[PDB]
Amino acid sequence: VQLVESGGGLVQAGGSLRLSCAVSGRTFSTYGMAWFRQAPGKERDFVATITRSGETTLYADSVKGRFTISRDNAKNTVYLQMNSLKIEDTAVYYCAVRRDSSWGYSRDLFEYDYWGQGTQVTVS
Amino acid sequence: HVQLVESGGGLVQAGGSLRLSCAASGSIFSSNAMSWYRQAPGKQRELVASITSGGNADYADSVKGRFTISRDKNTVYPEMSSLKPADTAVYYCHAVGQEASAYAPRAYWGQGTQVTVSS
Amino acid sequence: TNLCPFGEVFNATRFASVYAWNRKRISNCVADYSVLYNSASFSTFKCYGVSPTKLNDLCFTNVYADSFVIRGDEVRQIAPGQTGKIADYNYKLPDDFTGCVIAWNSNNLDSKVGGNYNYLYRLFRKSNLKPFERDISTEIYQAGSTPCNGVEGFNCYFPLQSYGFQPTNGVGYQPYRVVVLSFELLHAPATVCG
Repeated sequence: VQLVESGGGLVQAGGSLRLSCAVSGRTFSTYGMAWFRQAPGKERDFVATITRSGETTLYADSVKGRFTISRDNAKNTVYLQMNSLKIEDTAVYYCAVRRDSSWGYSRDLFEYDYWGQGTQVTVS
Repeated sequence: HVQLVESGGGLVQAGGSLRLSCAASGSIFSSNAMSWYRQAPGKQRELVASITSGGNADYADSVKGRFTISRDKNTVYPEMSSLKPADTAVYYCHAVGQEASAYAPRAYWGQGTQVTVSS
Repeated sequence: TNLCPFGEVFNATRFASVYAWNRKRISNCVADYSVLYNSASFSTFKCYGVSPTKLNDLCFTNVYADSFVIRGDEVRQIAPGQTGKIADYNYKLPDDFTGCVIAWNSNNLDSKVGGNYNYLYRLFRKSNLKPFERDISTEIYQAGSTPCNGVEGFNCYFPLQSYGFQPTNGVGYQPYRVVVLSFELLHAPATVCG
């Protein structure tokens, strides 16, 4: 039982990719999915998150309005789209599914499971 | 060490009202809840009042209202009124003391303040 | 037009201890969530029993404001169906807890370098506290052959101890100020509405 993160590679300017992140477990209802940027030996930045209500959402100061968050209940697959790339928005993307079952607007990293492999892109 | 002593005491008149003022002078203080207790011959310690860090204070039914304490900016303001001959007793103050394990591993128990009714 | 007494609670210079968490009434007042959101930016928000967006028109009868400070690593303690030192020996709440909780950090604001022992917490107690119960006694928890004296150290447990919070410590060890708005939707007159 581990989170799958398919795709990857390197994308230059004027490119797009869909980060397909899937949860092996069948209890997707109880997972309060939340995302945050990962950096090599540096502070982890906060990222927007989809509200449990579904219709609403959340905004993060670092990045907001440039992520195609979409809840999935059939196969528990989320396609985290990246658009309007920038140095601030450029970092080691990670899909960190939260095992806690509760409404999530947190900004701290104290309530996340693990940082296994992560993914990123290469820019010349 | 924290010296919480306020006063030795004083006379009490029929239906009097005394407004004491805590010195609040000494070492570093903290937002620690305090307790106000009574003593007298033939009676053990009684839970008269217990005041938190400015939130609220709980008082016994007998002492409810006609004794009161307020906590504000690490300062204790007592409001007392309607004192009767039955109030002749000794007041005791209970506080919290942590940095006292070096030379006096004892709780900060202030000196008992004796109160008696006499013209 | 009545101004809700929330600014002082959310802008208090000092906060009460864990064993003496401040309790405040909220009733007979009108509050606006939009202005609070515009002017206030919290860190952690968790609501049970009601959606965050449903408070716009809900006519809450009354609210209880419970303000305190805890350790970051202990933030998990405050939650329904949770067991721990904070939950049991310092502050116990009903398992089916309902209400909102907002937690923020004051590491920079309260960056008091040098003996930051302003926060005290009860190490242990003889018995387990019940829901909505509190105590400020200094009873010595002996539970052993040690003499009944208030000595802090090995073989002698002091009832209270000072948290070792410092700005240079880890993130999990940083202080966290928590304010809990508890809702009691009982058969009482409604006084808070939009």
